[PDB]
Amino acid sequence: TEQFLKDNFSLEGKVALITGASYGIGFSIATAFARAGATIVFNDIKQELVDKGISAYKKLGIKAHGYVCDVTDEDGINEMVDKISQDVGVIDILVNNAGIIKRTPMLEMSAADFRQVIDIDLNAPFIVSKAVLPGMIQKGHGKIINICAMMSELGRETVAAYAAAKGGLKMLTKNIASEYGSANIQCNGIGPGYIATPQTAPLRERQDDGSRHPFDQFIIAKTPAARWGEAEDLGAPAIFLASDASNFINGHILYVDGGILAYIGK
Amino acid sequence: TEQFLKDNFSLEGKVALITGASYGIGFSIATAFARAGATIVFNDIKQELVDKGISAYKKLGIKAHGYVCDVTDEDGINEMVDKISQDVGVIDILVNNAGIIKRTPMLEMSAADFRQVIDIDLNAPFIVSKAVLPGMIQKGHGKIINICAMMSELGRETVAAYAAAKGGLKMLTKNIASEYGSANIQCNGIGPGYIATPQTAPLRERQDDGSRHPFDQFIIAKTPAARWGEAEDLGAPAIFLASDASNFINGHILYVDGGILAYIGK
Amino acid sequence: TEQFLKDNFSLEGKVALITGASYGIGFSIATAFARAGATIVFNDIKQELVDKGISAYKKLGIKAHGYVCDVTDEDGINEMVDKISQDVGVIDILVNNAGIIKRTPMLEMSAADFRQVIDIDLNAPFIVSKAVLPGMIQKGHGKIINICAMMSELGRETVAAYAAAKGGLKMLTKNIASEYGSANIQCNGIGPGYIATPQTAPLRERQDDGSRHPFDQFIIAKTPAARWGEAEDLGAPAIFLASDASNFINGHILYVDGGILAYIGK
Amino acid sequence: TEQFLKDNFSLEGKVALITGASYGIGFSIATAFARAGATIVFNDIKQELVDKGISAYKKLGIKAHGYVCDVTDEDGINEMVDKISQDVGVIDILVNNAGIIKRTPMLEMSAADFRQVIDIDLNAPFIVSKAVLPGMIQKGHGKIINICAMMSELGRETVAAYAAAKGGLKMLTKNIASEYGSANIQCNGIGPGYIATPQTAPLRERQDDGSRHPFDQFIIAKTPAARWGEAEDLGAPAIFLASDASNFINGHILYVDGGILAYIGK
Repeated sequence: TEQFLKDNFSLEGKVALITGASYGIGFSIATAFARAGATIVFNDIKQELVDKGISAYKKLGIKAHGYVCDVTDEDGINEMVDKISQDVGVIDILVNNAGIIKRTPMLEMSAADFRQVIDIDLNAPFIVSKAVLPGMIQKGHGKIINICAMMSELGRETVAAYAAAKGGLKMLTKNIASEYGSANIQCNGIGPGYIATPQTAPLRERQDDGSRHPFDQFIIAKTPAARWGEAEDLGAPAIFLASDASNFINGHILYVDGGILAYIGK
Repeated sequence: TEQFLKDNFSLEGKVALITGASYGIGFSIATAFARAGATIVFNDIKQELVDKGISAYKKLGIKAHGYVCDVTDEDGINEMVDKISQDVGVIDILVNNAGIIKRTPMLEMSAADFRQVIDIDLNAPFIVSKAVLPGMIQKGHGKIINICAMMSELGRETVAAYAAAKGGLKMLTKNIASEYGSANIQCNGIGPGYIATPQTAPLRERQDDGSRHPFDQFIIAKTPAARWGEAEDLGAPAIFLASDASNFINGHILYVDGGILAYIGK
Repeated sequence: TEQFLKDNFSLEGKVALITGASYGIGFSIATAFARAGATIVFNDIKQELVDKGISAYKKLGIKAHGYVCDVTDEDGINEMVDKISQDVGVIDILVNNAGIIKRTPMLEMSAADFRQVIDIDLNAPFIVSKAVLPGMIQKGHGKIINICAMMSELGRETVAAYAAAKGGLKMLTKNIASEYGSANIQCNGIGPGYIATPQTAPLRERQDDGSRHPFDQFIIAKTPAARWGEAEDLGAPAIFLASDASNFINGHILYVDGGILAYIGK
Repeated sequence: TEQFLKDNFSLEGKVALITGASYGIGFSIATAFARAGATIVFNDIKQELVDKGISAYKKLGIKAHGYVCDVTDEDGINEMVDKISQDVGVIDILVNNAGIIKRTPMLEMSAADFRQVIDIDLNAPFIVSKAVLPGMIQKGHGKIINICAMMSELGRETVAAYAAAKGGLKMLTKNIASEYGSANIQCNGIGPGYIATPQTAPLRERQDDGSRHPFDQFIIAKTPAARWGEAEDLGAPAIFLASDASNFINGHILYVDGGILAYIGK
């Protein structure tokens, strides 16, 4: 049964690009990919982080390829993509792990600032997808996986309209699946729930009487799983989405939330 | 055909409580109600606003009943409710127009602050509903209308978990409809789109070359209606929800958005 | 307050085409329209029905214009449309009330039969919409209302794929709203619940012991409204959708179901 | 990387009950489970089928345990369950593969017939779930997987109300996930698309000119994947749902549809 499990879930002989994965969530997702036989490629805006990245991967026994590129840089990404496509080879899997916009109150930011985020920052994951599609098509099999922002992510300002950008993960997932599914590309999403991170570690701090932090207690009650998400919880689900096992799954958002959205359906 | 239009859409001889409606959106919704024959009752946390309220209604030729109550005040609301029920009579229609929480970054606020918002602030619309149900049931017909925050509302911090409170409009709408529909109560919601307010008037400011503000231009492109919402757009829809015309409609969210959510469905 | 109620909800000086409305549901919807000041136009495949139609309308004190056309007839509908546009004038409101396909088991029907239903029968409401859009646009205001099949409709065979036709109400609603909302056309739907009809009157028959029919009892328990829908329940909601009151509502499915879909959300 | 792939996706030392899986879909799902190290248990209403079952499994090199039970038989299932729990041991995984009701037109069937389907036939998957929960809880880990009827399944009569039964997969999935997620049970669903079966093989028959059957051609156009589903496509997805890899996934419907639902979202 080793061969069966390998046939369906293995990522052997496949190049996987996971944007931003020099730490945190993208990182532990790439970690899981590597451990399933994938070749890891990732990026970040500045060199120091990339290095910290590779070091961190190495300590786990992973040879990662790390580049310096802004995901929002149009020409930059394309260069990074075909540069990967020689140094490392054809990208089989793209994990869009994009977000965390410069948090400037929508009334403080100038027209210049809007023009930027609307035209560039929000189109990032589309740019990166567009950059890697021609290859995947050539080779006859692609996996593009879009990771929605986790429900843990604090400080996000709700902007309903931004869901209508051509970038923007729920939209993008569905259009790429529709337009490019027939060239054997599967585009899907991960919807992470309340994933514990050091950022939200205060919201778990035990009280002076040793009772649970109020918010921590809310999350536990309202999550049927009765516990926070851990980054590791997204690992396997993401392989599944990157492996032959999900080849007839397209345009679907997989929610890794301990069933909280389902509790919101009673 | 005057009698027909009156039979289905009139709000004559019906008491309507619209929380917070001393200005802005709740105000223009109450304005429309009055003009359809309703009796207006509203509240606010402090007296000066209530007065400004009544003045504003009067100038339009509307006698409004204005009380001073915090929507979040448990005992306060109940008092306000039966006090209305003698001075003005049985509340037929409740318009929950609740939101705009003290915008303190979720990492700055203490456990005390969370304990408050989780247990009190988020349960407000449930408290106010609970306070007015026994009457509506007695009389044999209720309308509770929950107004989701408009897509125009800036500074809202996304907190997926808060949708699971028993207050919280999408949840509350569905439970009240389910539990109390058989006592002839119809609970539904309005989902306002990008409604122009003086707050977001900067986002409409014409540029130095006389071209459209970038964000303003986004909203127009992505809204099939090709224009922002105006408060007046919610008036009639809300009567409809408060009138005999919607008596076999329950647990439904009516979106007044110029079809932007539908564009997000391509 | 007569003028207010008229301004928002009246259908005066507006031509309304309601396909099939020579009896039943479309009929009582047209009945309500007329009573709100609309001019009624309707059709059917054969003359005898049309006549029965007009007679039925007349007895209620309504002058209806009745034509003979197959909704599926491409060239036929266009003729019927501009023929209406002279004899009666510009169609302001289109109510697509389309469905009830020849119930032949999907394995009994030949390729000829499929070719027909896929290419013609399912595109009907799109054909009729397409036929009336140029006028509505000219005049600067349209209402196209698509009436989903009621949950009462027995014998419907589930064919998930048919939702992907360009006809087909949920799809059509969203595309027309998106493409033509900016020419001030509002396209929306009614989703009728369990509407009592003489067809399903057996499912309400009291038992020999005077207890409720099992199915009748199911519907009452699972509908929060605790009763079946009546055709009349769709009347006002449909005006609302046809009146100035819903002008900033587009691409939305209004469910008139006594809150059963909401009970299915607990 | 064999140990990693085994840790997350293996079904070793786990008992899997897949109702009805003596042929067809449940069968190929069990086939895949076995090949991932699971122990297969299945049932059917009559002995001959069970035998045909075991034979079919054996030829593939699988020792299956086959019982005779009606899924709808209340007392019968419980017996079958604890009987399995000694002869085979604790059921770790339940795959509800329930449906295909006696297709009698809803107007032909008596109150007796309704009383049956409403109270018994529709509660089946709930009965079987209820029967296997106490064990899974004891052992500290359960997987209950509900397989929605495939979009391929012809002759299904649409009965919106039946979604409100406590059996009934979309409802059941969400309630079990909510109530029992905190005892470490993960309940989820598979939503199969247009899965090719010998039943619908006529709908794929090439025409006398060698062109594609009209319906076959529709499915290919409207499915972004551009091809029908095969039973094998549900195999891995179902393991994923049965394995440690999906432990923080609860109350979720996984659609294995080649992205057709997503095309219905444009």
